Amino acid sequence: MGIELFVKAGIDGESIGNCPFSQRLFMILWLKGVVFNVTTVDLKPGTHPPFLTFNGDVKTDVNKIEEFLEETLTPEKYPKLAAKHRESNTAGIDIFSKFSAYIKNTKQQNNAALERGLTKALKKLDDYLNTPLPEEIDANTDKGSRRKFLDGDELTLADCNLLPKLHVVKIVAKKYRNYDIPAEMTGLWRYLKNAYARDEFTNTCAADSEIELAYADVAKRLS
Repeated sequence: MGIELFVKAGIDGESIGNCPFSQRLFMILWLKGVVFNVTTVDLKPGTHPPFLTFNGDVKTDVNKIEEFLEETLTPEKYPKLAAKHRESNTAGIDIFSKFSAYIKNTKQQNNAALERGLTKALKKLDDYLNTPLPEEIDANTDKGSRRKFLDGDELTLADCNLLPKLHVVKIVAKKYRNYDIPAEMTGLWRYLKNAYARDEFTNTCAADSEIELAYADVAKRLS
């Protein structure tokens, strides 16, 4: 029967829509190397996408699905995707909610404090990406880390979670608040540059226009 992934449809009805949970499961299956089909849904159960077919059995809930896929598609045929360092699994965890509060606020009074909160949370992630892992420390003779992703030089489940959310942040905060992720965060930008160079991330992103239009009614203008 196989594996079929159902993701959110875009505004046009056909394209992949804005949904970080959809992109997360899409990336996991891609990175596992398993054979699968991906399909868009509009739901007009009730079941909200994403969800997946596994030999005909319906699996819902993104968090349970990740665990099922990581523990079912195992070595030796499939790569283990779990991060090795526990800290990779929480880095940048609060960014998406600090971004959500920043763009939904209507009061000009609170904008500065909300902007700082998003920036501070982004900075804590930048600090994690710059702190050398212990395997990095054992290979010189702290000079700053040069690893590509959260957990080291290969993509993990932690990246499949963070990267779609970071993509929404970057595009929406720029479009609706003219916010730029600060250039001085060299660690975080190295990470995004390495991710965007990977098909598994870039080719599972929704289009810029689609993401921006998806927030037309969620992002608010300041009073």
